[PDB]
Amino acid sequence: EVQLLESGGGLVQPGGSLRLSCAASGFTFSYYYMGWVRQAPGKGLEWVSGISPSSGYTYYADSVKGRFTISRDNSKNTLYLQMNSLRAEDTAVYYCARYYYGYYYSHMDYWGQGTLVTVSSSDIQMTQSPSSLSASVGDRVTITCRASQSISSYLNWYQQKPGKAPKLLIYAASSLQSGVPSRFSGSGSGTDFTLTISSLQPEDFATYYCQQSRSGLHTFGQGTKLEIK
Amino acid sequence: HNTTVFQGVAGQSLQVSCPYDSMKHWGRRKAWCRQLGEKGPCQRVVSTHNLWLLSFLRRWNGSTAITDDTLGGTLTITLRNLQPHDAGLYQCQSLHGSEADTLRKVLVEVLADG
Repeated sequence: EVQLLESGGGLVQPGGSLRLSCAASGFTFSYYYMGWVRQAPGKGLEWVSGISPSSGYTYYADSVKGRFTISRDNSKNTLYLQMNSLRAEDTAVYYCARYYYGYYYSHMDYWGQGTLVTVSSSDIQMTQSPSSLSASVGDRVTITCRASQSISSYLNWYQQKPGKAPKLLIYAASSLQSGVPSRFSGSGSGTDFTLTISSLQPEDFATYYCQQSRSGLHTFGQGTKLEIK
Repeated sequence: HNTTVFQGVAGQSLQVSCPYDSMKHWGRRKAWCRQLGEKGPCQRVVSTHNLWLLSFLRRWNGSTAITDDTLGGTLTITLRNLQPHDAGLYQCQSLHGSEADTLRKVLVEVLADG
């Protein structure tokens, strides 16, 4: 089976340096694109960086460009993320994720459980209209997601239970990921997309994010809290 | 039926060859689709000529060209001017009626000028 084991987190003073390591096993590491996604404590997901199998293409976010350095060693099946000049803005829980075949138009199907980093003492935006939504068991919930520009039909939906790594539900606008139950469904094209759950379940109460996948910066959405009414 | 990796420098033409049995796939058209996930879809990028007798004629579609040799049994795919957004999993398909058989899984890698 696939395992994404992360390490290298802890406390650090402002201006310090850390080196996050993500050991991988179960898949041909030299085939897939890799990427980092951090989540601030009590906030939404933020796409950090990404890398190519041959390490020739390195994509960084604007907030972490110049200070972070993503790298990989296919001979040891490990993904690295050198973090320098650590400001107080970088305090988040970093997640290790692997891309399905490709980078553009692709999706993060496998995630690591995450490591905590605490700093102690073609740009498209994604906006989800329902920030806080409350529904009961068996209701019909429909979360939306608007893009800044045309992103075709390459959008992903992720489910993140409180205290665990996010899991992939819908990819490529409307495709159901293997293992996801048939209750989830997606739709939309261009700039307006919707995530629909037919009948909710006790395990469906979590946070849902939408991620665009047309440019080199696969930015996430602001998030949608879905709990009991 | 595992995957075969085809890597090419970005900016140059990548040639992906898909051999097949010329006797088994006689009278069958060929297609080149892009697989976006484990559950599909394999969106058809380009297919051979509508008439199987003219499979040698190149059929262009964007930056992807396809040509087939029905006698020698060789399907040649050409990704003219490689781009980083062309990387991913693809399929060589042999079309017969309503069904479609997979000839070879292809993983396109893009190298930044190695």
